[PDB]
Amino acid sequence: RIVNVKLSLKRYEYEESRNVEVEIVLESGVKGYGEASPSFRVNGERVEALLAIENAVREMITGIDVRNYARIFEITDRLFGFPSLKAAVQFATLDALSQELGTQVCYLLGGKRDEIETDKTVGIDTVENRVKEAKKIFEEGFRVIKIKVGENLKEDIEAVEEIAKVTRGAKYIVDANMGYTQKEAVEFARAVYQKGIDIAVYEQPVRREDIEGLKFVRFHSPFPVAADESARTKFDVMRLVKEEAVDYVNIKLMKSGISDALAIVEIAESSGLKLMIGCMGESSLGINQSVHFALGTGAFEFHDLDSHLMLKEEVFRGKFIQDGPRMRVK
Amino acid sequence: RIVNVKLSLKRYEYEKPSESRNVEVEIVLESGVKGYGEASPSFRVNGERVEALLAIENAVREMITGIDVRNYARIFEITDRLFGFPSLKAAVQFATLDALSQELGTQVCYLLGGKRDEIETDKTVGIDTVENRVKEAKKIFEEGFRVIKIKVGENLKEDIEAVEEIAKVTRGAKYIVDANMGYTQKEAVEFARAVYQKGIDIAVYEQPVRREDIEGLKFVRFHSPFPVAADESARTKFDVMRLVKEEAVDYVNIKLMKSGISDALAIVEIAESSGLKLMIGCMGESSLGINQSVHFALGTGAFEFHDLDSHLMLKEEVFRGKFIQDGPRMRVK
Amino acid sequence: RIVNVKLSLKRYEYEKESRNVEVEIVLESGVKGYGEASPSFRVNGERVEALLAIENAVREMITGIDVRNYARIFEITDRLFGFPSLKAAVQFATLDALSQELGTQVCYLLGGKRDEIETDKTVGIDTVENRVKEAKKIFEEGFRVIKIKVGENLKEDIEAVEEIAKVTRGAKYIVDANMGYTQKEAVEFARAVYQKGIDIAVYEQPVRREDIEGLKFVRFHSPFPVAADESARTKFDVMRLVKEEAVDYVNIKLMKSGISDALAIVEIAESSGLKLMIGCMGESSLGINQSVHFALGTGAFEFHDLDSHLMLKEEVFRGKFIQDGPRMRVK
Amino acid sequence: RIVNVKLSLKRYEYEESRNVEVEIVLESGVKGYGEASPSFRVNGERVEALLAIENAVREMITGIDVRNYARIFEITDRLFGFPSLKAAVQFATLDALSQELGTQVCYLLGGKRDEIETDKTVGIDTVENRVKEAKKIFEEGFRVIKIKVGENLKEDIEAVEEIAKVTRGAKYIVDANMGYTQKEAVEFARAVYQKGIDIAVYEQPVRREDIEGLKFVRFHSPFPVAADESARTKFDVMRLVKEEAVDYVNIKLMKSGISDALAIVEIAESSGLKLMIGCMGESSLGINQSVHFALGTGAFEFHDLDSHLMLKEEVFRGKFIQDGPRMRVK
Amino acid sequence: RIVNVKLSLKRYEYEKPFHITGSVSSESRNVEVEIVLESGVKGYGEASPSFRVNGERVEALLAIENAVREMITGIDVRNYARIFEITDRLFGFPSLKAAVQFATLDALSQELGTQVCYLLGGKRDEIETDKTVGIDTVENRVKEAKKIFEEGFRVIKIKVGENLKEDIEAVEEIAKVTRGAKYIVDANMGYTQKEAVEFARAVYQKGIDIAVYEQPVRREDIEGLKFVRFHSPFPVAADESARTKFDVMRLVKEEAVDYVNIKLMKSGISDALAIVEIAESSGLKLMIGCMGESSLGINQSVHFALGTGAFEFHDLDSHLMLVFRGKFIQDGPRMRVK
Amino acid sequence: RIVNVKLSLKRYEYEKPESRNVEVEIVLESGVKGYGEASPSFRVNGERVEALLAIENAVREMITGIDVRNYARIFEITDRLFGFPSLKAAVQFATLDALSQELGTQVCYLLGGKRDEIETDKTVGIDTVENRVKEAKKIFEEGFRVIKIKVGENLKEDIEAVEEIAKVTRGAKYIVDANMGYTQKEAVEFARAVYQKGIDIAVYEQPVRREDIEGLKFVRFHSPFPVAADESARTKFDVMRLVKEEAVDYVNIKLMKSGISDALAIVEIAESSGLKLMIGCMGESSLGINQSVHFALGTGAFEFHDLDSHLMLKEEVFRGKFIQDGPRMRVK
Ligand SMILES: [Mg+2]
Ligand SMILES: [Mg+2]
Ligand SMILES: [Mg+2]
Ligand SMILES: [Mg+2]
Ligand SMILES: [Mg+2]
Ligand SMILES: [Mg+2]
Repeated sequence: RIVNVKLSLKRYEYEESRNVEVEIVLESGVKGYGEASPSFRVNGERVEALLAIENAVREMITGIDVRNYARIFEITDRLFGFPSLKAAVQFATLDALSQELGTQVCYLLGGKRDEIETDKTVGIDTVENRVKEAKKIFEEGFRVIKIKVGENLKEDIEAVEEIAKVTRGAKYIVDANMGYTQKEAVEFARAVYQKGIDIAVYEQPVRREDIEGLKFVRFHSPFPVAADESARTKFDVMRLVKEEAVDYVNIKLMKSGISDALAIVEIAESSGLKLMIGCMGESSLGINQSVHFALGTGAFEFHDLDSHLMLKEEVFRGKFIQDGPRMRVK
Repeated sequence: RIVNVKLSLKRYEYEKPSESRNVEVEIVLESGVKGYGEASPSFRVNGERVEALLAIENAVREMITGIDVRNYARIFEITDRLFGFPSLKAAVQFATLDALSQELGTQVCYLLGGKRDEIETDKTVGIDTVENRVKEAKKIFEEGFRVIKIKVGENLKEDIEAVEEIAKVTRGAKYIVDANMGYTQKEAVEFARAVYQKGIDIAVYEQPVRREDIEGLKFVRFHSPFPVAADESARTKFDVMRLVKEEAVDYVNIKLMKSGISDALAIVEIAESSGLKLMIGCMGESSLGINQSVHFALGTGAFEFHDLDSHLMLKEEVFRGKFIQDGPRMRVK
Repeated sequence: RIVNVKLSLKRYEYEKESRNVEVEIVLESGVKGYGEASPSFRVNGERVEALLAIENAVREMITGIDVRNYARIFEITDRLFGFPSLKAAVQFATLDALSQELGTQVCYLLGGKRDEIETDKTVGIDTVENRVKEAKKIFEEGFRVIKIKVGENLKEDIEAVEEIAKVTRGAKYIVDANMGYTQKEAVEFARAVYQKGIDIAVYEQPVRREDIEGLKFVRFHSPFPVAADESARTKFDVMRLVKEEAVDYVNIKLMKSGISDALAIVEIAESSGLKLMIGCMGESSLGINQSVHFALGTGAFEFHDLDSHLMLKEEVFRGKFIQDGPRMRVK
Repeated sequence: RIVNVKLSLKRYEYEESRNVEVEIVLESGVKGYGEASPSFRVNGERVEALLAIENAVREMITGIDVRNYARIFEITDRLFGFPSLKAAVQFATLDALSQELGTQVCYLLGGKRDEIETDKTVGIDTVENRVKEAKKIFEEGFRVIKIKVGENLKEDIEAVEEIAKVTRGAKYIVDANMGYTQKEAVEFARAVYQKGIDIAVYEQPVRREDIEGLKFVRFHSPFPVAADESARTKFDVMRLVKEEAVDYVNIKLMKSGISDALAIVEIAESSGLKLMIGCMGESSLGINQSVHFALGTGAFEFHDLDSHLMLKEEVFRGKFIQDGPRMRVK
Repeated sequence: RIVNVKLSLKRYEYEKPFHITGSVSSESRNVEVEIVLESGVKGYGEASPSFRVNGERVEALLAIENAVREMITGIDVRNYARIFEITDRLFGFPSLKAAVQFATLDALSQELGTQVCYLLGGKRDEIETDKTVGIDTVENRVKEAKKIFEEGFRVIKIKVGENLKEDIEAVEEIAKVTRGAKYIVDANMGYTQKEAVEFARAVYQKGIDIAVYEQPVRREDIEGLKFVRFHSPFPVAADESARTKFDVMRLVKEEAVDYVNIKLMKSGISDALAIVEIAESSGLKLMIGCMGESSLGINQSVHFALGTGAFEFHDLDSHLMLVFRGKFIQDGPRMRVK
Repeated sequence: RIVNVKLSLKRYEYEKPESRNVEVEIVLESGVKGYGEASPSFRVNGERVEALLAIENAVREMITGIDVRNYARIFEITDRLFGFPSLKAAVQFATLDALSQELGTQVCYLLGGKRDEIETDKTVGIDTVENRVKEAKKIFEEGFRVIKIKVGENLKEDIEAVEEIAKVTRGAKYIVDANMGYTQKEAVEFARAVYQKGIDIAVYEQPVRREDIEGLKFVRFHSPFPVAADESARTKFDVMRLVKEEAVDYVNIKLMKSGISDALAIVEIAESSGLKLMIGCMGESSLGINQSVHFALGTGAFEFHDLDSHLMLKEEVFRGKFIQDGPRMRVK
């Protein structure tokens, strides 16, 4: 049984990310840990707001045995306004449970895979700095490169071409972050396509509420279209599946929590949907949540878990092994 | 890691017509821990024959031997290939969790969520004479069961009469009606309407039309005042996704013998993500077989109703389930 | 009336082993009808040992029934939906026996629509060099319809098709991706091959069997007719594909549908603008005989992919038909 | 092989039905017989027109071996404007074929059933006269009674109630022959239903082109709804299925011929559709066509094959046994 | 009031055998209809039946004279709507239905001292018809198109459907020797959906424009018509799939086509009028065709097209493929009211 | 050929709770004069009688010089007056009125001459249930066997009004027009209530708002009586939409909404889709109702006729080219 719950502000400098770490302590002395990396843009969350409800969170789950984690999951699903916190508390519960069970979270989730590979992101910058970053990334061993676009169609097309030139042999994931209209999103795909470049996953090119737009882009795009911001809850995904809107759903524990993340996996594998997993601004201890999730369920074609690689940490705090673009368990 | 897998034929005698031939699954790990599952095949629903299950023992052994149970998801994926032998898929998958839970120092229900500590099953009133049907009902009600499953589907007029008569002698109980695909769309609706006008309430109206008639399920759902469930029409997670997309039913009756543990877990998530209600049923499982569903139901806590009485219909000298049976209720120790 | 039904394992060796179950139906008149079940674990979930194990149940199901009431035998055997290949074997053996008592052949009993059919031959997955070699040999043997298996590597598959096309000018092509492509990959494949100026007569099951919307998506974008194979096992599957307007073609396999559902699928197809092709699993000459009579009798197929017996080693031919190069006729 | 084929006007006095009998003669001496009972209202046919194309029919199939009957079927499908003749020639072909095979048509078609039961029809007349036909029919042993309605909703309802009272124990098939509007059709069913009367099959209450009307009635009717005039060809039936318009299809060889009838049976059994088989004005030789079709396929829940019972023939010319309301093979 | 109706068989020989997908004809056996009124006025119509399209046979049309006579004798033509309603029962003899309904308007307009086209609205004074290029070797098709072009025809209908490869070729070659002309391509149900789309794409790629792509797939394949409509850069028309006003309402509901080719021989005057109203109420374009009408028969469609003025294109050349007996002015490819 | 077209205001006094119409006279060079009447509707068509009169010159310039034998040309041109449907109707009919004269016949015959007689209903306006039953009884006494009942402002009293009217008019059929006054739920309750009282309604007209097509369809599904579109069916395009959406059982055609042009189209659309039809009116005087009488007689397309506006007005001299015999209309 949980005896106490603690939330703590943890700041990480890039190369700042304000997260909230969750610590759950059991009667047995075991301690579980999770990390909430909130998003105002995606979830409408504010870190100060997450910190203000520490007592309510404590009260919601204190006294519940982690062996009845499904009860903790149902209760924390009520924190739909604080999804990143939902994620952290649910994972910390499993982290604690897997310790009392003498195993790891990934195995608790099925231990499907022993290794996964993450991409690294080439953010928005001048075409020059972009390509320069792509080369650096490619050099470090990354063979899946995430390219951010969305605010300048013509320049975005040019950037992808230039990046492809200096990274032949790698696959590309393009995230337009809701910056394009339907017609622009289609034009982006076609232009890239005519240059002989292939995009493994074309992420959320239109507005989050524009489900028909996603469907429209999916139909004309020669590349697989993914929903990210349009896919926060299991209910959003069921709607996406019913409207036959996308080829992929990009799961983020920060949007869905563990509970919804698990449902989305089942729904996807039951409807021909492909999956990729992403992140927000998690540090090593937070990315750990996604690593175990991706390793145990083994449900993802691609993994975009590089946020911890953009932060400075005195010491590694994840319960996994980071080896180049690869992650494994021990 | 799994070092051995054994399939064994096991017969159980009923009380009223006759026999249930299940295939028991034993998995042995290098640690010495042993996990057990039971396949209760169905020719009518799954197209399976017990002799057929027994014959592919070496194949099953070959499929999972050498795999560590902590990587149960690998075993689950490999066994999903046994879609032609779903009852065996279930037995192997649960046997795997039975073994894994022991090595983790817990029970399967907790591994699945530990949502609930107790569930209640119904008791079945098979098709017979109105008098005999009412006799069964009274006995069942007398035994403490407050949820009674009534089988119908062969004679609309009599089925309507039977339900009414059963209701009279079991006031205070809830009813689940399973037509087992025996009615046409119009008959199914008439059955619902007739019972309704008699002031009787049906908690779950199970598969009144043929399994391939999804449009029929939806038709009956629309006109029926009672919740309509898919049973034979819902064997895999894919069947259920289709039912959801077609808005065909209010309920899905999950049976591990149809879906295996893998698809069952998938169905639970799909249901809770689409406004679908769930009940869990069974085939001809013995106490050790019903154990599989008891832990699944307790752990997930996903079902409104439980139709797990197959073991109470059979004869067994010694109880072999890893759970407590207290009257209509079931819990874990 | 049927006096006995026997199931027996039959092993056949490949040129470069197919284990089937032969079915013999014995009539009180002395007449014997034969069928063959070539099970598929991947498509039907069947295992050869499981089929052999239900011999008694199968014999019990139809012994004593007069073959002139074959519709009763068909209905009863439809219950073997978990053993479709056996369903097919028993049903065809019933027709083989019946036609002998009627003084005719199965193909005529089924309409006798055509007197000759042509089958393709397959170029399996292998290095491009070996693929081109198989093709050249097959082409030289006179085959003018060539089936190309793909699905594991999009880039290489497009390449393989082009190379095969280069050395088989004059042949028509059927590509079977066996559920290996995603919807986008399936569309890209067709577009790439099209841009090469290559024509594909039938593009078979590019996506997973449960992905009906995928089939339809590919159907919409593909410049070549798209077929359902794994997605079309029963007549109910076909009705669903028709209602969904998912495909241009249905590849019928007796091992998936049995004779009963196959007859239904033919009528559903000709009643809905759907075209057909007939395929096989690993049937020996006696087994493929079942499909040859069905194709000749109904005359329902644009294409025939019945080359399984040509890949096996057989002491003596056991088909009740004439094999003349890529062509099959009735004698 | 067919050496000759001839059409012959055959008139039958009621208790007049003008049919066209088809005789096919094979080189082996075997002769096959069929009968076309045309319908101007349903098929647009005129008996004089059928007779005038005799030469065209002979030239279409002469020389073809009946063992290649599927070729004859495809050629005769071109006679879609003379469906009754299509049925006759196609059956005559099977009749001759079965003889050369030493068996019967019903066995050629599957031999599923050894006996079938037909209803008897209560025609349009005063309410009092309808009740008299009903009693007379019930007395004769018929337990399935087809009641024709459609000209007066008000009296049609009364007629049905009155007929029910004097025929307790019988099942009823009501054929509105397209006489009701969608709303009148629904009211009819509701009214009858409130009187505790059950209708096993409610046949074509609205106009033939009104597929949506049939679907509307189907939805509100507590009784199964059947398409008759709306289902002539296998293509009409595929459309009815795609639209989910009816519960039943009433097949008539005079509308579909043998080829389409076989197709409709398959389509129906593959879509949850129930079937019944009816007739036009066939004599015993023509009803014989449907009897063998119904016995062989065994596809029908109900049989409305009583036209030959409404006519007078000194010599029974069917190749079956009529035993009260039952028909069997010998 | 109609006092008598008489049918008669008249045969017309084509200049050369006419070949279309799965069909060749070198003769046209039509049934002429003569209606005589109590006033002495005589109205004329012509039925050019079609076995392939309507399932009709000329011998069968002749055999029902008494039935037609029985249906309308005694009715005043000024009550033409009653005659129209009654004759709609001849749905199995649509060409005869057409002939009788037109003969009725022909007689009525005489008693009113006007012409049929005016009774129908008198919308246009002139219409232009195309000329057809039947199926043959590529050389002959070009030669035929060449001849047609020099005769003044600027709308050329090309038959295709038996060989995709050669059809694409024939169309390209014809376009080279007929620059300035518009083209109508009729596949008469010869192609599969994929083949029909490919045909249009190949022609389009060659820079050739097709004003009307007529019935590429089978008549019952409505979804196919829609599939082709979606991918085809050219307007797609229903011909064989559009016989009755009900067929067209279905085509509209399913958004299957851009055009409907109306032929009086398929719909008669009644359904044809209904089809015009349905089309103009749903964004559907129309063209009017024919079967094997002689000049007296084609006169029926000329008056219909002139009066309603509802058609973008006119394929009224059957009488040209065969003394003038029409009631209009034939001027090269132009038809005018007298 | 038309040599002039003139519009003139005509006022007609009602008997009980004035109708201001615009009469159209078309003059041909032959001396023949064709007449039509535009009875505008602000509520339905958004028209205002003063606006109709103001565009006389535009109307004249649009068709002057055209021969009426080319009437389809005149119909096409006048379709541009979609903002003045009533005038469109009057000009189109007046054209046919002049044409039939030159051809020595009548408009009904030019439109097919399908029927020689039609029967109209008479309307019971909204008032106290007491005056309601009063009007109905009187109407019934005059021989009318089809009675149109106005409702829509008060569900409870409307249901009451109908039951009371039904009791004092046994043998008559009823048409109920809610004139868009009910919500979907209220519209369905009205039909059910009346149905439960064993009363039958032949045509249940436009229960909900004009743009609520989904509403019409919802009422259609639950109503045991045929539902008709009136305000939602003004143009042929409106009807095609109703047909495509499967929204109603009936369409109530009014020449004042559609003109002759769209009216002929709606008839063909209806007969090609299983849609039944009824024909209504606005406030036409005898000369105006003449237009719909010929249309109804000629086309013979209507199950019911609601042409009583001229019976509600006061005219010393009948001005229709037809015969008004009690509730029946025939031509001579
Ligand atoms: Mg994103
Ligand atoms: Mg059940
Ligand atoms: Mg395949
Ligand atoms: Mg009937
Ligand atoms: Mg054409
Ligand atoms: Mg109104």
